[PDB]
Amino acid sequence: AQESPAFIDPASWNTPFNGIAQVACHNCYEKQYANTFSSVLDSVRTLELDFWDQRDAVSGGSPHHWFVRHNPGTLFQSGNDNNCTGDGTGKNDLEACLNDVKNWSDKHPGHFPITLILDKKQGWSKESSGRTPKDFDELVARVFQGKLFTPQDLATHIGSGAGALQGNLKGKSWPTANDLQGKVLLVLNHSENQKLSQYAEARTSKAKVFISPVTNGQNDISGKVSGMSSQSSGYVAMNNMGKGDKSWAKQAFAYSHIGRVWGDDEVSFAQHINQKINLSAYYRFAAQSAGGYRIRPF
Ligand SMILES: [Ca+2]
Repeated sequence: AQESPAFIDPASWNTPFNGIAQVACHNCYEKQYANTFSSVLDSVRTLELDFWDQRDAVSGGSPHHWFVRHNPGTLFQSGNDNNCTGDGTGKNDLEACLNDVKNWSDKHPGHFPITLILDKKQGWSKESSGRTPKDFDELVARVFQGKLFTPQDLATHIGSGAGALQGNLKGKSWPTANDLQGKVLLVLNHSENQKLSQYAEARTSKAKVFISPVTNGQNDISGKVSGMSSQSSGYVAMNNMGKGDKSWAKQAFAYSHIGRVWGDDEVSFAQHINQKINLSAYYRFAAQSAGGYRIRPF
């Protein structure tokens, strides 16, 4: 039984995922934007977590653990400042926030696929510190288990190697929202494409997470991506654009890469749909809609 909340246009279900436009949150883990992280799923199906290795900028990390907060430092002695389960006791870490999504998914069989933007704020560790790309994949896999849909799954769907998604996606359809019912898609962002390139080089076709580089030219979609190796560029199936770079969403769309645009809150959802944006990130997500919908086909 496919879910039927009013904000989903039912035409979405038989549309390839790359042909669907969504209202997404921007930084909805912050208390100012929602009372609980779980509540965000009352309004949208694309969420975001900002995650840190250390308790402040320089200290306090532990293996196989990351903190969730906006700023390099917080007055909360826990190193967490967010609306996930544990908010009020300091136990509201990345794993807790991921578990909020997992638990919501278990309670809503047949849900529209959930996309989580994981906005990484520090560099990767080496093996001894327990926060490598492999450790990150192990965490997300432990939490979500078989809920995940990964780059290799997409590559199989389109008949490509995962390291040739970049160009082989052009002209192809992702699975439909119906095909993806009950699934979770994880996306890695960082201000520096080098950290995405480090992730992809480490994980290759085993990656649990889609990389989505900062995009401000054609080459960041289909060429040697700024800040990345050739190898890492080939795994790109998603692209991340700030407001000033949103014209590139039309080329993400052309390449069947999932484009996200953030920072463009004064522009309507309907306008963003005309601009071929898959994921339009809004701080005030519940206030956005087009003809009553927050998810609809282009
Ligand atoms: Ca963010």
